[PDB]
Amino acid sequence: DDLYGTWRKAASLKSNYNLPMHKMLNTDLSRILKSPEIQRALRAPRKKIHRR
Amino acid sequence: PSRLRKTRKLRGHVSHGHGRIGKHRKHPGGRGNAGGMHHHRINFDKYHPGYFGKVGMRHYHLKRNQSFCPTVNLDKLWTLVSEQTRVNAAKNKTGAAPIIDVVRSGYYKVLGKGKLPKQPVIVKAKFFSRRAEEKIKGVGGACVLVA
Amino acid sequence: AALRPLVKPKIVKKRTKKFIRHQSDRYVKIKRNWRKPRGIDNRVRRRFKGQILMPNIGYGSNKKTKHMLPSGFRKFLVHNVKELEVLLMCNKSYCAEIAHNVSSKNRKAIVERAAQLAIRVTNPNARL
Amino acid sequence: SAHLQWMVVRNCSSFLIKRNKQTYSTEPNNLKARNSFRYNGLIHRKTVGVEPAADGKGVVVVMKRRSGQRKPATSYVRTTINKNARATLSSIRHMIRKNKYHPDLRMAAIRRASAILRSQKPVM
Amino acid sequence: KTWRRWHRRVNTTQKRYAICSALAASALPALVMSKGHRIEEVPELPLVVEDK
Amino acid sequence: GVDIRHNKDRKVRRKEPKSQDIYLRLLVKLYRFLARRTNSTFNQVVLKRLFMSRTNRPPLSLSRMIRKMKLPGRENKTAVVVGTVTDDVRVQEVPKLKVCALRVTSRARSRILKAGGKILTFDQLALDSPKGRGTVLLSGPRKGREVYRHFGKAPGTPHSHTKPYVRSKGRKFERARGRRASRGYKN
Amino acid sequence: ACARPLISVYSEKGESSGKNVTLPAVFKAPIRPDIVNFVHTNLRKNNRQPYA
RNA sequence: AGAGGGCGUGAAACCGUUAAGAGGUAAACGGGUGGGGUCCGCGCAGUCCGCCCGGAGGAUUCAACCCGGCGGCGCGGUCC
RNA sequence: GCCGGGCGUGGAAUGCGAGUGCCUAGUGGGCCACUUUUGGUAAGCAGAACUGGCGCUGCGGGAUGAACCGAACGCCGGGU
RNA sequence: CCCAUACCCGGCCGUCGCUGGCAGUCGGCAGAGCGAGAAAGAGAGGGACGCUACGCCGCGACGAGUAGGAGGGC
Repeated sequence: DDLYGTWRKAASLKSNYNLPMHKMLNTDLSRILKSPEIQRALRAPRKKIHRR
Repeated sequence: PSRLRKTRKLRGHVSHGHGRIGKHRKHPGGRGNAGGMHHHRINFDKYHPGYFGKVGMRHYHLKRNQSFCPTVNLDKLWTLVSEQTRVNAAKNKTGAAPIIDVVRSGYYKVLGKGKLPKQPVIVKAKFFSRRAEEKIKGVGGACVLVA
Repeated sequence: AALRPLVKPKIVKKRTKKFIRHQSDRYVKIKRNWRKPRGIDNRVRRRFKGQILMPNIGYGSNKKTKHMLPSGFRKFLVHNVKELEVLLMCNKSYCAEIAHNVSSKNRKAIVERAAQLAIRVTNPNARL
Repeated sequence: SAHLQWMVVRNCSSFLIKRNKQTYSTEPNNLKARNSFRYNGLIHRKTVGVEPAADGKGVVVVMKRRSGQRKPATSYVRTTINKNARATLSSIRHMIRKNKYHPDLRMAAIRRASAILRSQKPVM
Repeated sequence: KTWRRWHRRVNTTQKRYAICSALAASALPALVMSKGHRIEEVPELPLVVEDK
Repeated sequence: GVDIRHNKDRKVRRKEPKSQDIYLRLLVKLYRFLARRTNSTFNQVVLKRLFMSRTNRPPLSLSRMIRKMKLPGRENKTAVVVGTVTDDVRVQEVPKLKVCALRVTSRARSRILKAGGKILTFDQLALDSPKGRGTVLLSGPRKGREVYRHFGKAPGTPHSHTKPYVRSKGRKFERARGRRASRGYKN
Repeated sequence: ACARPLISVYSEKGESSGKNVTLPAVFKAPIRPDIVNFVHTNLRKNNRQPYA
């Protein structure tokens, strides 16, 4: 915590370094795609297969 | 990476990506920037206009330090001082205006490129423009010279 | 008495002969491996009648039977007994093949282990 | 997390082996040994693993508890089963179906256990 | 020729970025397995021992 | 024998990002799902913009989005930009903002959050607004790069105010014959 | 990372002592193999000897 | 010694020999079949897999309970 | 030249998704034919116009054939 | 009446397109649908396979090639 520091406490033993930021907080999209917020805004899966 | 280059995919192909008719000879058009007034005339008119000729006065012993004058715009003028300075003036009620020493930051000339927050300053610069002086006066500040 | 595969479909190949390099018969320096002729007058290149055939993608085998042995299996090279526990769940689709440099004392450990796991081996009767 | 770590090991891991136009994973708790997201044992928080018994008779079923997630010494719980074929299948079916523990793996783990039990059946 | 460009230079922030991404993956008990390491019995992955 | 031209039947467009960034590649997995199972055409634009190269998603300045959010029928909606939000030092006051960008510079976080704002990421955007309802999708200045000042008609052409490529600028670099009416001609 | 868990220090003989160290925030940094594979295959070129 | 004093491995061109086949439009080749060898198929009485019925067995034997242990989930509608 | 307001039966037929910006290789010896056509006694000659060919192209036909007539090519079975 | 690598029909390969479809494997916390010509609501007061998502699947159309260009090479 002194060579790289937390996100809100810059590293003490570096000049002005701080940890990189995350491009997406909630990483596991499995826990995302099965959420009531998403699952209410989706059209029904058209999975009946249509062959020639 | 030689394994990513094009020559790996040209193995087997005879001319190696340079044509059979117009083979890859040594120097078809001449070496360097040749033929400026000649067979390469169109390329120099169409893409380097003004390449040929002289204009102006030949200044002999140019010492770049004499003509040194790095400008600063009024847009980023308050960035030369800390945010504590900028807030403590709009909070101050005595009309006490902070002094921005431009020369200390590294610039010499002040040019007025944009808006200013309406709170007075006394910019300690070395050169000013006309419009730059107007903005600082119109806000309510002063323009002090220094050498 | 063999370990029959899942399904044994009729394999059908669009071509069974190899493709030979042009003029590979007339020379010994010209090896049999296919090289596309790039000459400007080459007959084979410009598809003349009654010449050597150039391989196109139109000869592609069916994806349902691609890489499939005549025995209805698909090979998988195996080096030791530990590389067999992979194939214990593909018994009816993927056969096992012991690699060349596997010694004779290690081959008679793989084959009966592959007899326990019911995996077919394509080279069981080895050096022995 | 699970979806994250899969991207790190989808194509570079010591358990992945690719040859003969196929792809396999030699992971410990990876029934079907397939290089898949569903079947990877290292990735998920709840995995199922069916290995042969240590003596050579029976199966052990490996579940992964949810408490110890970065403590691998205690995470995996193993239960040795040595019963008949219809009873061993029903015991590992109830640990999955009636515990809601990867219910998309009940039939897949039943095949592996049945395949192990048939292996431990005497050879012809 | 001896003056082929052998040495390469990388930005100091990316050098520090790679240390961050390397240390964080040494905290997931799954990536350390896939790197090969036989740690199926180690007590806790970010293993810390005494100063003794 | 069919009388057609196969010249341009293979449409040139990105179908997945050339970047190998797995966090970026995880977002695309999320928005590929949202693009095809919601009729909202918002997610299709965000999906298309996640594929693009950095030169096609230029940075949005901080003052530019302030300029576009002070427009009337707004100031409750959320700022969504696929590029990155850089801090603009030439603006003084900062309204409170609800921002969703791929990456926010360290100073632009501290200046937004000090104004009581809110910074979102695209996984949190889908949780708070799946169909993109109540958002304003913005983009930085695409042709603001220095490169486009060399494009267009060639210099040395009538009314072709195009920057030429010169190794250094001075009184004796492309100030002669093509430019002065006293030296030959000019355009 | 809504929280940082608590790591336990182990003694010299394998037991877990009473102390507990907070997980440093560097272990929560983003996992970027593309950067690691970039930096590694450009810093390995700096120990290289010339040959000609 | 199938390592025999320029001797590890011992390729091709080329040559000798043996075995097989052929032979008046130079040879060689493409496509298509046919014949003949070559070895291989360890080919030669040809499927196993469930499920239920019928007939002969053999176990320590099912269900439901009792005690111990481990695990999962908890909207305990709001546990500490 | 500005505002402001009002009018869609989308004001010929047919067909087809378009617009747009970078970077850019090869080429810059061509040749033939119907028709028009200049020089020449004429030429498988020299020089042009328009369109299509050949070059970069196999295939069926003209015995043979760079260009003629038909028709343009993934690998196959049937029909025409 | 004869036959081309042309046309029709059928198979297979590949490319291109639909910027096509699939996270819904939602199971005694269960109830098996979204092929439906018609801008919108099955709204509340013990059970095969699968989905290396850089994966899998379905439809159409298309396929000559020197110089040259690019893509993929388990």
